[PDB]
Amino acid sequence: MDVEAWL
Amino acid sequence: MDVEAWL
Amino acid sequence: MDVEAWL
Amino acid sequence: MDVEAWL
Amino acid sequence: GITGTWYNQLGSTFIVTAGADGALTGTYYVLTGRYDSAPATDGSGTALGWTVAWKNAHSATTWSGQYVGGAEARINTQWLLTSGTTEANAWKSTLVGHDTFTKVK
Amino acid sequence: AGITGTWYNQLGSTFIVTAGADGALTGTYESAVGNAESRYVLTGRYDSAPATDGSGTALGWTVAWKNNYRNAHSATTWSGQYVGGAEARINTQWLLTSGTTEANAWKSTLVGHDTFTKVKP
Amino acid sequence: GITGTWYNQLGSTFIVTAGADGALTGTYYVLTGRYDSAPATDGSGTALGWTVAWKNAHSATTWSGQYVGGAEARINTQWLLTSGTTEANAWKSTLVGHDTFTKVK
Amino acid sequence: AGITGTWYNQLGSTFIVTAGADGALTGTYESAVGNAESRYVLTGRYDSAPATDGSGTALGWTVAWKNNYRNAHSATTWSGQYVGGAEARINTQWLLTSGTTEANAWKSTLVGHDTFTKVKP
Repeated sequence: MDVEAWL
Repeated sequence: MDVEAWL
Repeated sequence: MDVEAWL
Repeated sequence: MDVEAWL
Repeated sequence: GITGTWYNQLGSTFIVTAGADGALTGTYYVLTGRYDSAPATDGSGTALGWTVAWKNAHSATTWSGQYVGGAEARINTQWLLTSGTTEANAWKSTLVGHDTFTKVK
Repeated sequence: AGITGTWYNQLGSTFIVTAGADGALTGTYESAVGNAESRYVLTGRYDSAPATDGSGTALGWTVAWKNNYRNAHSATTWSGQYVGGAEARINTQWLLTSGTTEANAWKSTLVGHDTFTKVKP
Repeated sequence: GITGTWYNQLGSTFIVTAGADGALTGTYYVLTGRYDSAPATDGSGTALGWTVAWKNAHSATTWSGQYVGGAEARINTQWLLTSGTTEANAWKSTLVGHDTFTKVK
Repeated sequence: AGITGTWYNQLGSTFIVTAGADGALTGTYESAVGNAESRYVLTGRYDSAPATDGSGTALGWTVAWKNNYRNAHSATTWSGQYVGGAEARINTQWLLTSGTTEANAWKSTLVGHDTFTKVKP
């Protein structure tokens, strides 16, 4: 999961 | 999968 | 998940 | 999938 | 038992022909896949899978599951729906879900 | 047509895939040895008109693990994207369903990822 | 709406407490997870997830899904069940499925 | 306790995980910057008595993407195995569910893999 991209 | 909604 | 069957 | 291992 | 028209629980209609040697062909859009043409006789279902590319929604779904015969025949599946994306969005390109197919609406 | 050819994982599975002009995928799984006894038919579909801005090409395929010699009473589907270029890939997720009794149906499907490359490891 | 006892469609029973700030705690075996404690008011469900480690079956399941309120309240989920395995078998260590939870058996 | 500590992916997410004696996982997701505004609570469970023959340790955790400042109306679960040693890993699959209307519920859950390592990339 690309967390930085999701948020 | 709800095909009609996807397309 | 069928828990009772798994355990 | 490790196909060789599955078969 | 597989050849025929199948209905999922949300409207969708799957017309499939099961060939003698394992081919699945039909329409959902074109569908193609494979099935076990000599399943076990031990009460096991019949493993299968198929793909539809949605051409254009730039995406394709694969269903993986098993056919279960009898008076209340079913194809029980889980699916993956992958969209064409940029590399930046590839991490979020695949949805997952399930579908139950029956011989009546 | 950059999809057509031989694809491998780092488990080293081998798939030879032919992409037809309007969306058909056909081909085979091949063993490390490459004999008929471990060869299985693959079939699937791909988007034959993907966005041409560097985006991937959506696709999927299935192999049922029966041939003229063996039957593992199971089938795998791979769902993913082809990305071209010098380091071409097919990036996928897979579902492997085994035929099971109704009582075991709940545990019939394994899941994982597969990264395919053109370079044999 | 989340706090309480939930039943899946196959026997299983999930007792959960939803804490004010997003904690899920309870028993299924110990269960723990998180939920969105301020969901949208646009008809969207409430996102959540939880884990049970099956201690000993040397395995753990995560459920990911959403709570939907009302007269026919549901928690709709998909799950991953990972077993501890050797490295040789790690490729086949995770099963996938779905579960629907309701407030009655 | 080899699970306890900071774990990264090659997308470089950062998770700090504490494994408690009898099976609790707690900790946080941390942004590249590491501030409170991008910090989220993680909680999960692991097998506290795994096979001691080199097999992995089964585990799972959840992060709901709400904190005191932001809310993405979604939650991710990771399911996988910890493997120790010089090249320790947590090998996982994840499900990311967003809150959706009932009409869109069918497309509420994304899936993928994540490989965690102790070495910041």
